[PDB]
This record gives sequence, structure tokens and C-alpha cells, in this order.
Amino acid sequence: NDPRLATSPLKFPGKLAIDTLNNRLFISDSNHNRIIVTDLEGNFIVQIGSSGEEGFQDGSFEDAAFNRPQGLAYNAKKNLLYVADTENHALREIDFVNERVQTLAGNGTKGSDYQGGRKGTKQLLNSPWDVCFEPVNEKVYIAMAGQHQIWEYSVLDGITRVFSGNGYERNLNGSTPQTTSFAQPSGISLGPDLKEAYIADSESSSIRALDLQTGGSRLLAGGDPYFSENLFKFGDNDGVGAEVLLQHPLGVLCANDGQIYLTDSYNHKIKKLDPVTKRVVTLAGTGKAGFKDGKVKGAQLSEPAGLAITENGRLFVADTNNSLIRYIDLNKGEDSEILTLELKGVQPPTP
Ligand code: NA
Repeated sequence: NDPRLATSPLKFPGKLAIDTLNNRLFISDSNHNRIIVTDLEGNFIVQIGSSGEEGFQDGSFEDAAFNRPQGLAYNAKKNLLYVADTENHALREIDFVNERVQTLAGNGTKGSDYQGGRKGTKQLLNSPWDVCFEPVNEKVYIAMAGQHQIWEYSVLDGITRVFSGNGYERNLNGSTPQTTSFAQPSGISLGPDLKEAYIADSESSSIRALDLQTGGSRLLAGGDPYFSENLFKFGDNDGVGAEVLLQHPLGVLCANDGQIYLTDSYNHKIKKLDPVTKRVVTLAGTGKAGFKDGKVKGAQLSEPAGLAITENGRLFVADTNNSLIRYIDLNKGEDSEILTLELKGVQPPTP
């Protein structure tokens, strides 16, 4: 209903990443098949995918093409942005020093390889949805939503292989990669000790912690902790551990203080999960899909999916179905509000 929604330059942005060294915000503008780089205030810097048209082309920023990208991760040391180019079934790399877009894995077509281990474009994928970058070991962890697996790309050898999950669509939290299953994982974010990676397990409606040394995982909140086959213990309920009900969370972000932020996407809320107490509170949203800013208990979102955070504590949200990027300044409990962040200089894909 609002005038801001009519005039958005984004169409259904899926995810977000942030460069805190250089005050840059990366927006995956999924349904325009492009990446937008703005400053932390929404002012435009540069575009990757100017056509707006679904395609699969490497090269310079103006030649390059994506197909419904979602997840973005930032390599600070090398000034690179990893892209989960979902409907190209590829992992792609935006090079900001060389103004080049390169493909790191995948070949354009959906694979059936549940094991992997090939190099570069010879290794196929299946709807990669989110990524994160482990900086000491130079690994990209991939949420393969299409095979219910977490995969691992090594920067050093160019190998993409399965990292965890046997491929059955289940909420199964074992202690090895084979004895673990995922259910449409769509968000991954590393804890601050780099030993765990928190998982937004969408079709189980759970948040899970993948062990980066063993390959097993722990159930944190949401889902049925008893029957790995029940992908229906979903709902909307705050609490601790098994009390918690979520519905199809698509995004997750771990902050440096260890606190986990998530998008309870089909509940149109944004929740915070404490990794020690397993307590989940609601940070913003009512439960009704729509657009409204202000204080968070009255405020509204529409299928949010992606988060990024500054170190002064500003939490940006890809309010996907509203096609807006929003933000909340955390830890102002009585005064907490969700604002819409206008973007200046950002315009639709030119014909
Ligand atoms: Na991510």
C-alpha cells in the first residue's frame, strides 16, 4: 500500500553481505539477476549484472550474467564476493580489484552428484542457496538446498565436495556427515570461533549447528528432536529448545558476540537465538505479511530471508517479498525500531 514499495528498484532480494572495513553493502537482487553494491546508507556504488536478464556469463561487471542468485559471502583478505548463483547451479566469484566475475564451481545444469570432489566447473551442483567464508582455512561452505547437503569449496585446490548430509530430506543430527541429514538448508553462517556453522534448515523449520571438524550437527531450536522424518513440527512460538516453533526459516546470521539472528521467513518475523540457553525471542514482526516500520512489536515484514550486521550493531534485512532492505539498530529494547533504508542511485536494469 505504501509509496516506498511501489518505487523499489529491487525485485525480491534474497540475501545480503557486508564489507565492514570499507562500509559497503552487497545486495543479492535475485529477481533482477544482479548484485548491487551500495554504501551502508543505501547510496549506490556499482552494479554486477546490468542487463537484468537471466544468463550464465563470466567476465567483466557489464558482461556478467546471473540467474536468480541468492547467497553472498565476502572475502576481506582478497576483496572477493562469493555468490550462490542458484538457478545456474554454480558458485561464482566477483573480483573487486580486477572487475571480473568468475565461475568457481558448477556448469549451468543441475547435478545429481551427492559426493563431489571434482575441480571447478567439472563439479556440478544443485540449487546452492547460501554461502559463508571461513577465512583461516579459506573454505566456502555452501547450503545446497537442492540435495539437502552442506558442501565445501576449498580456495586452495578448487575442489567442491560434500561436507555433511547424506541427501535424504530429514532433520537428522548425527555425528558424521553420512549419519546427518538436512531439510532444504537455505542459510549458513559461521560462529565466531570458526568451529561451527549455524544452519537455517528450512523444510524442517529448525536452526542447527554443523560441527566443522566432525561433520555432524546438533539441533538447537525448532523441529521434532525425536523423529528425523517429521518435517511438520512448524509453527510460531518463542521459548527454549524444543518449545520453539519456527516456519521455514530461510536466513541465519551469527554475530561476533555469538548471538544468532534468523528470519522466521514464513512467519514474517526476525528472531534471535541464544546459542547457550537455546532461547528464541522475537525481535521484530507481528506474524502478518506486510510492510510497516516503527517500533518492532507493531512492525511488519513480508517473507524476510537474509541478514547482515555491522559491528556497531546494525542488522540489515532482505525483506524479500516487500523488495526492501531494512535495518534495526540492536539493543535499544524499548525504543527498538525497524527502518526501511532508502537506496539512492539505484535503478532497475536498463533495457
Ligand atoms: Na550467509
